[PDB]
Order: sequence, then C-alpha cells, then structure tokens
Amino acid sequence: SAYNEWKKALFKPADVILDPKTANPILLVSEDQRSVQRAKEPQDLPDNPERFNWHYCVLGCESFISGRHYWEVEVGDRKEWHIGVCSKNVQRKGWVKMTPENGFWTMGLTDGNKYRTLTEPRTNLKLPKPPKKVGVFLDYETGDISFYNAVDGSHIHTFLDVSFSEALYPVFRILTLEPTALTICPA
Repeated sequence: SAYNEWKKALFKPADVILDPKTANPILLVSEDQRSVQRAKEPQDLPDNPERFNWHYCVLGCESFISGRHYWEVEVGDRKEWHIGVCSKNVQRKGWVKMTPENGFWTMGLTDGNKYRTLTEPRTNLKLPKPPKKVGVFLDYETGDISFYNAVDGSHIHTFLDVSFSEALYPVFRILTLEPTALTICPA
C-alpha cells in the first residue's frame, strides 16, 4: 500500500522505548520496554522529578527537536487508550488537563467505541473501522501531528500548524484494567 511503501521515505522510523522512570506507579513497563500495562494498585516507586504522579502516563526515552518521525502502536482490542506526543516541559506532578494548551497532543479511545482527540473542547471522531494499529506521525518543521490506521492507511486525525519550540516526547496513557496491553511496534 501507499502508506506502507511511503512512510519510511517521508518519515524517519523512530525506535521508541518506554522510559520506566517516567511511568506513573500504577503502570508496568515490559522487560523489552515496548509494552505498558496497568496494575490494580500503585506500586512502591520513588517520586523522582521525571515521573508522572497523577496522570496514568509514560513517555518514550528520546525526544524530538526537529525533523520528520513516525512510530506505530498496536492498540489491539483494547477498550481504552490514548497516545500521541507531549512537550518535555509538561506538568508531571499533580493534575492538569491533557490539552494542546497544556502541551499534550493526543487522541484515543474510551468506553470501547468513543474515539476522541484530546483538544479543548474534546472532538469526537467518526471512524468507519476500529483501528488495531495506529501510526503516529510528526513533522516538526510544519508543526503537524498526524494519526493513521496503520493497517489500511486511512486518516484518523491531524493537529495542524502547531508552533513547536520545546522538545517532544511520545506519550502513552491507559486508565483501565484489561487483558490486552498497549504495545509499540519496533523499527
């Protein structure tokens, strides 16, 4: 397909590894550091400055300050998940609303069938097919963050013409307890 054949020609495939130091204590990062799951109760971890202590979020290890990049995330049959990018300088301690104004550019799924972009106010997305694998695409220069169905190459959503200045991290959020993990596809 055009999506599969062109993605690497236009965007550098990012090797995204989850950073355990950033993960909310209720989250578990897999040994290979590609997958995240949720625990029933928060685990005993230090409250280091890099760690999200309220939001059930985890970041990638590396940030982006220029260029075109992409990564793909297997969401599978999960009924809840949110993914995208956030500023290096987001508030990690306490609560702030996950919005572009607060340095979060994310979309995802809640309650099995409610697809949303986490704008302010939130925008409901109408998708003909439920995505099982999502491609996250960053063009730092043009200020575009795009989301695609990584199987059929269909468009999900684009944050357009954002004035980037700070470094951007891949960000992942899961709120629910379910049998399927959220998994990054390797380069």
